[PDB]
Amino acid sequence: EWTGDNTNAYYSDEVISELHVGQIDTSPYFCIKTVKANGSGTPVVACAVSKQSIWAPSFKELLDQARYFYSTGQSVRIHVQKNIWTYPLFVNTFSANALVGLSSCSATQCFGPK
Amino acid sequence: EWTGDNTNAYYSDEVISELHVGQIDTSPYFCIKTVKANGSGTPVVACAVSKQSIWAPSFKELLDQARYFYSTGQSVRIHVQKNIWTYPLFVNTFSANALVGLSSCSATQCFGPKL
Amino acid sequence: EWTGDNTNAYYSDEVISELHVGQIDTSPYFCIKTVKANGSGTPVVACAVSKQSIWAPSFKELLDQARYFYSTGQSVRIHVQKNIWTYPLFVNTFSANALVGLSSCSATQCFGPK
Amino acid sequence: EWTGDNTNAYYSDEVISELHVGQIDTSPYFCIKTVKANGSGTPVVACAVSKQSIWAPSFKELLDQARYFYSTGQSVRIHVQKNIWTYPLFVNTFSANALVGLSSCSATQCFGPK
Amino acid sequence: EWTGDNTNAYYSDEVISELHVGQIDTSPYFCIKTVKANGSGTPVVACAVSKQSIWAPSFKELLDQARYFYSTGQSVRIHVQKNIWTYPLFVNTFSANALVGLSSCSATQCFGPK
Ligand SMILES: CC(=O)N[C@H]1[C@H]([C@H](O)[C@H](O)CO)O[C@@](O[C@H](CO)[C@@H](O)[C@@H]2O[C@@](O[C@@H]3[C@@H](O)[C@H](O)O[C@H](CO)[C@@H]3O)(C(=O)O)C[C@H](O)[C@H]2NC(C)=O)(C(=O)O)C[C@@H]1O
Ligand SMILES: CC(=O)N[C@H]1[C@H]([C@H](O)[C@H](O)CO)O[C@@](O[C@H](CO)[C@@H](O)[C@@H]2O[C@@](O[C@@H]3[C@@H](O)[C@H](O)O[C@H](CO)[C@@H]3O)(C(=O)O)C[C@H](O)[C@H]2NC(C)=O)(C(=O)O)C[C@@H]1O
Repeated sequence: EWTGDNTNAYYSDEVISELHVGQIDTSPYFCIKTVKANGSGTPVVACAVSKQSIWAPSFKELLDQARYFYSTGQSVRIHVQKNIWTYPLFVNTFSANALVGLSSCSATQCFGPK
Repeated sequence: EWTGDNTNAYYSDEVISELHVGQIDTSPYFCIKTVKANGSGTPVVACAVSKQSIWAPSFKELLDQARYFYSTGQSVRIHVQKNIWTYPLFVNTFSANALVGLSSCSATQCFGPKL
Repeated sequence: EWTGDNTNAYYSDEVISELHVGQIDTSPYFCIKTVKANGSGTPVVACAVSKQSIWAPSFKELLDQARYFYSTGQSVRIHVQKNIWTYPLFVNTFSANALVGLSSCSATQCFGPK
Repeated sequence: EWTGDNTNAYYSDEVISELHVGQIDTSPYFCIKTVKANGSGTPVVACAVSKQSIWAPSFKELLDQARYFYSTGQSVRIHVQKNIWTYPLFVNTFSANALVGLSSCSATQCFGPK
Repeated sequence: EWTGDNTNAYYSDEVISELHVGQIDTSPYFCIKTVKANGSGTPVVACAVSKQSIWAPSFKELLDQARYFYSTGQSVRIHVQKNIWTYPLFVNTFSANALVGLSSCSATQCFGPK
């Protein structure tokens, strides 16, 4: 598996606009909401769950990176795998998107798979 | 269990106004106090205690997050489960509320579960 | 045991003014010095030692929190247990106080046991 | 093995211009892009991958240090070992360079093996 | 053993001017260079190696503290134990000094053993 798999979706020139931390089924988790830096379009919501999905090993690193980018408000590319979370109220509140990557973005390109 | 279970209480548009760190019964713990950003209502107090309650696994992540939201002073939704801490002096000083989640807020919403 | 036990001692309206990190007997440790925000009184010194005393489990969290308040320079209440550390040169250099808690203080009250 | 082995390569007076965090084959990883402080030259890309390659033990420290240097934008020397990552799409997106060290380049020169 | 043993050396009113992070023999390490706040005398170079020396258990705490002091630029007392590291290229690049402690300094005295 890889962040950059073409079966994963990504969204460039985004800003992390919201951050949530909580717990589900004995596992800490977090979610982020991202929006286009220019405000156009629909927000992306994605979550990471410490002990769930093939992406569990990256939980700490993505949490830290989300916090960092959230603190700077800089443009990023967000990478997700769709249809991963399955608890219905959790998906309703957030989404089924698993967060699988974050890339810094310049004016012209983003530093990550495309 | 889940932060967003409807058996948990939550309070929107709060600012973390105080922070305490200590130890009880072999466990490091932290407590926070929050007040409505607009001045209304009653302060909320909640604590997380390492290795204690069903919420133990999120202690570290919640501590870090509390420290962050505290440092920025931004508006948040605080999620608690009531009547969890039972040590009477501790409860009297702080509360029985376990801290089970923290959500950033916008002008119209907070990014987390609600009823 | 609890930070708020009345057999512990606390001091309000203080600022963490100094910070030291080292090692003793295979254990990392840190110490802090606090002084009254208003310049009155006598400094408080306390240490925490990674694998020593009943307070060992809180070492990391106390260190992080000491660092936090030290960086903000805000008014705090420091909670100690007296006469814990016993290595004479160590005590001479710092004190026998074990650091057992830290509370933020507003102008008229502190958020912690009293 | 050592960061300073002459079989490794390094580049001085660089600035970390981009940062990416992801996961590949069960491992969180990060990549950085660096460019000359004065704008010349060709970018340098390097990655560190958790629990992969002989440089795995330093993953956390290198991640933290990359973040630090990325946040300040200060001049640095980046140390790599070439031809370590083999996953082809990953290499095409980033590079095969393992990140093996980071040095500040402040006053006299770069503070690290040369 | 202790940071404050009289068989250790220390240097007061030093500013951390350089920072390096890398790996040697499967072990992360960092090194710092410090100079007198008034720019007199000779720089001090000291390293900490995870998994090596008796000071190994304090590695993370020292790295963290070095980073902090390095970012503030404040004057500190550096505690070292001499003649510890043995790999000649390493010693030649850096020094044989093991970092054993870091103390904040007021205008008149440092908060550490002397
Ligand atoms: C180990 C111990 O004895 N801890 C005490 C601690 C200690 O006496 C001093 O902090 C050491 O300097 O004091 C604690 O209570 C203080 C007393 O100073 C607070 O009530 C604090 O008091 C202030 O006004 C005081 C008077 O109350 C006192 O009688 O006289 C002094 C002058 O010598 C002051 O005028 C003060 O110190 O400014 C008012 C201030 O608002 C009070 N702080 C708070 C948070 O309410 C303490 O440090 O909390 C009690 C502790 O058990
Ligand atoms: C993998 C590899 O080749 N690593 C080299 C590295 C590399 O060639 C370049 O960094 C790629 O851009 O270069 C290293 O050595 C550099 C040379 O650039 C230092 O000597 C650096 O050189 C400066 O002046 C140089 C000349 O010395 C050189 O011959 O030609 C260039 C022309 O562009 C410059 O005029 C410079 O680049 O500014 C002087 C500067 O002070 C030097 N920096 C330091 C820290 O000494 C390197 O990047 O360290 C060597 C490495 O092995």
